Amino acid sequence: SFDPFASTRTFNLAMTDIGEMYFMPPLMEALAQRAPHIQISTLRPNAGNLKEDMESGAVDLALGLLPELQTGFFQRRLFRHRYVCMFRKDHPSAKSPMSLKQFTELEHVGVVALNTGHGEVDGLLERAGIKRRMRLVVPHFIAIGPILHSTDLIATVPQRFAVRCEVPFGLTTSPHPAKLPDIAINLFWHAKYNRDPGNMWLRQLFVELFSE
Amino acid sequence: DSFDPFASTRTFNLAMTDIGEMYFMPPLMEALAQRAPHIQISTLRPNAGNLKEDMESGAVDLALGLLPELQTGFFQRRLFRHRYVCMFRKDHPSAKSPMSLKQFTELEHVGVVALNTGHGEVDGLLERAGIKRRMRLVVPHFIAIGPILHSTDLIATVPQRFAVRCEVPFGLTTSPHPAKLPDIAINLFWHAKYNRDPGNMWLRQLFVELFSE
Repeated sequence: SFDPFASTRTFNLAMTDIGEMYFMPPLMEALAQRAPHIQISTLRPNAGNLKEDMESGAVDLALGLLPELQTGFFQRRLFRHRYVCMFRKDHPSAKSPMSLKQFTELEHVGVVALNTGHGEVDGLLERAGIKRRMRLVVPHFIAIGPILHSTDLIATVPQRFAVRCEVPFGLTTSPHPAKLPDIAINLFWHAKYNRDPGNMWLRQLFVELFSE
Repeated sequence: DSFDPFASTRTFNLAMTDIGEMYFMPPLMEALAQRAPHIQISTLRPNAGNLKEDMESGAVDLALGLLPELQTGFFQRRLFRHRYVCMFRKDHPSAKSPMSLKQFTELEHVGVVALNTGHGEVDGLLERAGIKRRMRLVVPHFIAIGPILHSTDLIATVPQRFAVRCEVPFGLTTSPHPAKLPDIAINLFWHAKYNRDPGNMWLRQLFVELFSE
């Protein structure tokens, strides 16, 4: 059985940096009263062999868009968030909602976001004929907040990311002028642990906390 | 090979960590908008590929961080040293400053693995001092540390330059570290084959000017 309160067990959760920045604060909040003695540890999906690890029990849950997890895996879609345009509050030019015209007038900071749901936007936009001035290109999102705060660069980020960054770095978000598809976040677990007490508990909590 | 900042459309490739990226880029991009408007910057992880072979070939112009691996054939410039500190939210009910070594072991922690970096040697340093922290949460990198501390009572061991980028934005505060940890020497790197490369020298000196304490 599983006693969430008395549990000393450790859960290993695979997620991206966007998902980690979004899920972790609220989860650690909820676990404070529900499961004060358990331990959480996170990894990047790409960090190794997600497939083979979730199956052996090394990874308990995976989060994000993971087309590679098909056979042997259940998935419970949590929500969708769309792409927004982020720039600093007191930007001299930027307006909201930003027009597609100004979007290409301004300079950008682009996240490669290689091998995630967000690495797709770069080609989606260059195929749409939308040419940008990437003054800067970084692999991940850790510095997007600070960079937008000190410059006149604009960025295309997941709306969940802006949720965590708007107030802290004094930024404004705009509905994305481009026709960008929604990015779906799913809850993944292996069939082997479909009826494992612990796994059902944690994944039910994720649903309770983050399901739209 | 001539380099003219005002009209150059060149692309420099910079290797740095998540912390370095967060610390260096904002001031850098702010400076370039006024000095090198048309050049492009691209960052990568030092651990993502063959940094040595990349810097020799010229696919990577500069490297920032610890990088004890780069020795012969690499020029090196010190920028600054900074220490580890305890970071907790400003309205934390227990945490004080300076935090005692006793309280440090009674509060619940959020640890960063920081694998294959200097910041990943911390956990072992504390263990060997007999300090067994309550590791309630462990994450691979630093990105979420700010938000996590903002909404919890967890405390974190973090590089001072990182805490600086987080204190005001996330309503946090720091304490000098109760434990004996060394400080962190952040250096600038460039291969020998580009000591006389004007474009490389130029950007190189901008780092010295902007970042050397």
